[PDB]
Amino acid sequence: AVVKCKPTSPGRRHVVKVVNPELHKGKPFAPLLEKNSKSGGRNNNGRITTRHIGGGHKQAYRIVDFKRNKDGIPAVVERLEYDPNRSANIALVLYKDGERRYILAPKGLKAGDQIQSGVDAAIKPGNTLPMRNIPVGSTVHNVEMKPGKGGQLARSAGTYVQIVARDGAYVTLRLRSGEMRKVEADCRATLGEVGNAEHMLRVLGKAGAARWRGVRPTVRGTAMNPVDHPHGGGEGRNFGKHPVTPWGVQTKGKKTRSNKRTDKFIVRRRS
Amino acid sequence: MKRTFQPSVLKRNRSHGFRARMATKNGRQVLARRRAKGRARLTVSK
Amino acid sequence: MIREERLLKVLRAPHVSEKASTAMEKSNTIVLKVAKDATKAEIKAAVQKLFEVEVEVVNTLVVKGKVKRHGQRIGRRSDWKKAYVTLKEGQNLD
RNA sequence: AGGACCGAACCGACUAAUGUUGAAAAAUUAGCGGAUGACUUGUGGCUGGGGGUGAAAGGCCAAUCAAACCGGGAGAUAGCU
RNA sequence: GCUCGCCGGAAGACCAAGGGUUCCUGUCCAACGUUAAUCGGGGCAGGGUGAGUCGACCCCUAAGGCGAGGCCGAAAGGCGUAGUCGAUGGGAAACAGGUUAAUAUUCCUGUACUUGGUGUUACUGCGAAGGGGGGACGGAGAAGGCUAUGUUGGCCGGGCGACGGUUGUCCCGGUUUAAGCGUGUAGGCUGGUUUUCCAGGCAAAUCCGGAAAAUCAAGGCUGAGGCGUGAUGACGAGGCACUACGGUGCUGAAGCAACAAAUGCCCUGCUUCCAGGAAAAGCCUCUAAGCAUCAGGUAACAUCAAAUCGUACCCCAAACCGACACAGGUGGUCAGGUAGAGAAUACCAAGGCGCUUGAGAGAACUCGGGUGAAGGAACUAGGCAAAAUGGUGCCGUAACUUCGGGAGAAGGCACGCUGAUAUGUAGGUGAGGUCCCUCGCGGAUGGAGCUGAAAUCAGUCGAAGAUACCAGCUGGCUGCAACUGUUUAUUAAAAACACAGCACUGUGCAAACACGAAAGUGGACGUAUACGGUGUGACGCCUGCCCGGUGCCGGAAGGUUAAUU
Ligand SMILES: [Mg+2]
Ligand SMILES: [Mg+2]
Ligand SMILES: [Mg+2]
Ligand SMILES: [Mg+2]
Ligand SMILES: [Mg+2]
Ligand SMILES: [Mg+2]
Ligand SMILES: [Mg+2]
Ligand SMILES: [Mg+2]
Ligand SMILES: [Mg+2]
Ligand SMILES: [Mg+2]
Ligand SMILES: [Mg+2]
Ligand SMILES: [Mg+2]
Ligand SMILES: [Mg+2]
Ligand SMILES: [Mg+2]
Ligand SMILES: [Mg+2]
Ligand SMILES: [Mg+2]
Ligand SMILES: [Mg+2]
Ligand SMILES: [Mg+2]
Ligand SMILES: [Mg+2]
Ligand SMILES: [Mg+2]
Ligand SMILES: [Mg+2]
Ligand SMILES: [Mg+2]
Ligand SMILES: [Mg+2]
Ligand SMILES: [Mg+2]
Ligand SMILES: [Mg+2]
Ligand SMILES: [Mg+2]
Ligand SMILES: [Mg+2]
Ligand SMILES: [Mg+2]
Ligand SMILES: [Mg+2]
Ligand SMILES: [Mg+2]
Ligand SMILES: [Mg+2]
Ligand SMILES: [Mg+2]
Ligand SMILES: [Mg+2]
Ligand SMILES: [Mg+2]
Ligand SMILES: [Mg+2]
Ligand SMILES: [Mg+2]
Ligand SMILES: [Mg+2]
Ligand SMILES: [Mg+2]
Ligand SMILES: [Mg+2]
Ligand SMILES: [Mg+2]
Ligand SMILES: [Mg+2]
Ligand SMILES: [Mg+2]
Ligand SMILES: [Mg+2]
Ligand SMILES: [Mg+2]
Ligand SMILES: [Mg+2]
Ligand SMILES: [Mg+2]
Ligand SMILES: [Mg+2]
Ligand SMILES: [Mg+2]
Ligand SMILES: [Mg+2]
Ligand SMILES: [Mg+2]
Ligand SMILES: [Mg+2]
Ligand SMILES: [Mg+2]
Ligand SMILES: [Mg+2]
Ligand SMILES: [Mg+2]
Ligand SMILES: [Mg+2]
Ligand SMILES: [Mg+2]
Ligand SMILES: [Mg+2]
Ligand SMILES: [Mg+2]
Ligand SMILES: [Mg+2]
Ligand SMILES: [Mg+2]
Ligand SMILES: [Mg+2]
Ligand SMILES: [Mg+2]
Ligand SMILES: [Mg+2]
Ligand SMILES: [Mg+2]
Ligand SMILES: [Mg+2]
Ligand SMILES: [Mg+2]
Ligand SMILES: [Mg+2]
Ligand SMILES: [Mg+2]
Ligand SMILES: [Mg+2]
Repeated sequence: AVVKCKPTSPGRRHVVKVVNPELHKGKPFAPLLEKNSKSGGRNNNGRITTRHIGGGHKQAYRIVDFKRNKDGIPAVVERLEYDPNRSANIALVLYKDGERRYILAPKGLKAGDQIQSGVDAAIKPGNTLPMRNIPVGSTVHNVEMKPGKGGQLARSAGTYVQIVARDGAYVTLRLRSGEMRKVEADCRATLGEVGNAEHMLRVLGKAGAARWRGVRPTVRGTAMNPVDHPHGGGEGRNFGKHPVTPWGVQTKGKKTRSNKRTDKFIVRRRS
Repeated sequence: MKRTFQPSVLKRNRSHGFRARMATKNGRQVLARRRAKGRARLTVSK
Repeated sequence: MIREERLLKVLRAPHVSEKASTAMEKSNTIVLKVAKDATKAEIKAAVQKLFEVEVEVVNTLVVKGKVKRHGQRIGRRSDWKKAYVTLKEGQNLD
């Protein structure tokens, strides 16, 4: 649930927590963990390639299963867990054969729930099956774009995709953006919405919170000198130019999709 | 006042020492130049 | 097994000094100048063969050379290895 | 509980007088701000010059910065002194 | 040498880094030392650094570096796989005393430990580049148990006072002892043991994981400290022999108890929070290829082994970074007493220093301080600077408010010492005795002794009792920025930047975008509740009209329009 924190200090006043009690209070499943060091938004050349990334808390990498290939073995959900690497919550499941995996926790899922991957599997939340097997009109998440690859669409805290149509070897998805997109019908998909839907109701409430999430501050181009950004300079507050990136490209409105290889799959762009 | 030079031997060696110089082409060139000049101490190496 | 030839080369001199004398008298320990490359075992071997005397143990150390000035010109003395060699109880050395 | 409060260490640098061929090429003494954090600090690492880095002052990049230093083109050119 | 003064969370002690002989001894005083110098971190000579257990090396890895092939690139070269390097992190082992002019966990004395071989007898499934476990981990908070350490008493040794008193409830000193081995406690974690099966752990697995079934409620792991031993020893106040006045040799009493007590240890624990908290080896275990009655494994016992390099000295400084013997800078560890909340402050201990020019004088003026009649901001751009306020407890406290605040609002009262309450209370601690007992570091009862606030009443001294040091000035109206933060190293700390929040806009994943002739990398092991860019800047009430201009978005009928032909 969302919880507005009492204003016992400024910087706590405007804080709203999203507190789920059903998460595992404990150390995560250590076999599925692995190291994940921070970039600082800097590439192999050592240059900053993406501004405003830096610091934040140490995090392990939970190895989430997005491919979801244990066909026919029924799994049972052991627990829901906090993943620092994503807006969703993950769920530690236990297959009948003794293997454990992390998956994206879907909306209704909780400890004890049984889930299943495969063509044969029951059309119920958390179950995973090819989109030719999934009924049209259903909400799905963790959608593969290429068969066998692993789920790429609808992974974020409260997302889901609608299967609007199945026309032969393809199905048309209504993506969360509003883009309608053709996808091969043999591509896999998990039933239902992804879990942590009140994630968006959280409000950080202070500068420090942002920092804790590894986000360094962002300086406004207009606050700079002309040598630094296109918006810089001016005595007092001036801004007599069309908005643009730090590299001079228009920012308010100018479209930047150039991919002519996948234009065929996009049925309708978002609006 | 913390002045600019704050010595550290390992750091010095890694930065400027013989092996570092050797490692790259420009470093090698520098060494060669030094040799030509007649430098007694070819590198920072003690 | 150290070579005879090697052994002969190892041991450079006896070291005369107050401390050395004291060591000799009290602790039955002789203070030698040895080759800088000479390991402890080798030194011991040399002692046993060349002085005919049982060795309890050898402690070594490296003495660093002093920097001196002969007139205007600066110059460093050589480093050299000192060895305290402790002889077994009752071993009297000439 | 807290980018909560008072306050030493620690980090800073608002006022003052002193110094200004200094004790010091930015310090002093007296007060002053922060002091569980967007904190501070050791060791090592990475980013290189129209390049880096910048909670943005054209700041900082070895007492050097509206384009570092070293060497070279080079005895640049100087209707000027 | 005797006084005096200063530091004492340091101006003391021990290290790292850095330096590199500055250490110690003798000797010399030209230069160096802001003066003299017999002295010196100066000159010259000699001496000095001892390790299986400390550190490096070594084994393991992090960020990152290099990188066979490889991919990419006019050349140079870039990126990167296998790998291999890389500590600031993980990995076996030593303590006490004694000694040098100068080293010591390194020498000596005592008492220990480790992991390797080799050989043994005893046994008999061993075996990895692989599987599993483990190592292995955050912040804050709270205690409880402890010790370091200190205080008092007892004990032991010495003392009987340069001036009134001082054979006592008097004075001074000491009262120390390790690792190791054994015990396995306060306490923490977990249900164990056996059997059967199984699409999992790249193959196999007797291991792990998962299913069942049986049976027993104690099983195991962890763990400070204490106690015992170690120790008939060592050390020991000071006494006693020699004396090159440096010291050397002999000798040696007591060596207990209580209370207080860490920020250290149990604790890598527990509780809790969200921001969700390295890796790999050593270590344990499982098997595969294999070998097969051999090796290898564990078992004690014997023996051999542990090389190499560092070890002086300075290390908040006269030895390092600052040109200087420079008011500067410099990470870690140690942390006594009285007062105190305290690592603040004051005075002291241990220990270390008086800052390498002195001597006079006692003008103006300058610096740093003290006090000041009457007035009290009249000063001045401005109360700048000074002055003042300043503690604990209790009473009391407005507007306004986002209901948290405002607030330590404001303002007041009490405060010492003595006695009594109470030859020391409330509390804390807790010995004998007595009882129980699955027997121990056990449980009950018991209260000796020890420690010990706070209050009330009564008296009492002073001008003054938070007496020194230490230690808020307060209130009223108002601009700006919500707030904590950041910034021009060295004339600007702000109203500037940032900020949570808001909006627009791009981006469907080989994402947009960015760094790269490219390969590739970041974005992100993220996927539209996400990421980028732009503006605005908490919260509240809001955010009007204009698309002609310039941009952007969409359109494509016509006009115009490149290479090409
Ligand atoms: Mg951003
Ligand atoms: Mg923003
Ligand atoms: Mg901004
Ligand atoms: Mg500006
Ligand atoms: Mg421009
Ligand atoms: Mg203007
Ligand atoms: Mg205008
Ligand atoms: Mg040695
Ligand atoms: Mg605070
Ligand atoms: Mg404060
Ligand atoms: Mg600053
Ligand atoms: Mg000051
Ligand atoms: Mg340039
Ligand atoms: Mg400007
Ligand atoms: Mg500079
Ligand atoms: Mg230029
Ligand atoms: Mg020319
Ligand atoms: Mg010229
Ligand atoms: Mg004093
Ligand atoms: Mg010298
Ligand atoms: Mg000396
Ligand atoms: Mg001398
Ligand atoms: Mg002189
Ligand atoms: Mg003279
Ligand atoms: Mg000298
Ligand atoms: Mg020895
Ligand atoms: Mg060791
Ligand atoms: Mg690497
Ligand atoms: Mg490479
Ligand atoms: Mg190659
Ligand atoms: Mg290695
Ligand atoms: Mg290390
Ligand atoms: Mg180590
Ligand atoms: Mg010494
Ligand atoms: Mg393993
Ligand atoms: Mg913690
Ligand atoms: Mg004690
Ligand atoms: Mg003790
Ligand atoms: Mg008297
Ligand atoms: Mg008298
Ligand atoms: Mg006494
Ligand atoms: Mg013991
Ligand atoms: Mg030493
Ligand atoms: Mg000191
Ligand atoms: Mg001086
Ligand atoms: Mg100094
Ligand atoms: Mg104290
Ligand atoms: Mg003090
Ligand atoms: Mg002086
Ligand atoms: Mg005067
Ligand atoms: Mg005054
Ligand atoms: Mg007056
Ligand atoms: Mg008077
Ligand atoms: Mg008056
Ligand atoms: Mg006037
Ligand atoms: Mg006036
Ligand atoms: Mg003032
Ligand atoms: Mg004052
Ligand atoms: Mg006004
Ligand atoms: Mg502000
Ligand atoms: Mg800063
Ligand atoms: Mg400034
Ligand atoms: Mg200033
Ligand atoms: Mg990519
Ligand atoms: Mg603004
Ligand atoms: Mg408007
Ligand atoms: Mg328009
Ligand atoms: Mg129009
Ligand atoms: Mg157009």
